[PDB]
Amino acid sequence: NKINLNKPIIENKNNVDVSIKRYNNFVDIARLSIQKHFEHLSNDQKDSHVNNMEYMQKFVQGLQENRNISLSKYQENKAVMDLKYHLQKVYANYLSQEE
Ligand SMILES: CCCCCCCCCCCCCCCCCCCC(=O)O[C@H](COC(=O)CCCCCCCCCCCCCC)COP(=O)(O)OCCN
Repeated sequence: NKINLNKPIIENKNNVDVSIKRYNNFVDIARLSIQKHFEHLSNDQKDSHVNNMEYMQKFVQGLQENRNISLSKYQENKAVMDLKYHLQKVYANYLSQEE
């Protein structure tokens, strides 16, 4: 139940959405999961990852396989955007910690 950042990114070819309830709950889980990964990163790493798109994609893709849920392409891109917003806030809190 861990994620491998060494797997390359694959095109999501599913165009059948999961329900909003499943999508939101998934995003909740993806949020905390990448938060824990990001918080364990070193200082210089969290600087290069906060806005790293490929990093969030690899996370959304891994999490889909592991949780055996298949988002649609559109849902996967929306989930990545969401993880971005979340990471920015995690990072904000970390920076003010450091202060
Ligand atoms: C496609 C685009 C989609 C984008 C969607 C946007 C949707 C908005 C996002 C949902 C809104 C929730 C946002 C909460 C703020 C997040 C920023 C804090 C994240 C964070 O790192 O806090 C960790 C704990 O989490 C926490 O529990 C702290 C959270 C702070 C909550 C802020 C208080 C607000 C009051 C709540 C009212 C409810 C509002 C009703 C909607 C602390 O880090 P750590 O504990 O892991 O460890 C390190 C400590 N040493």
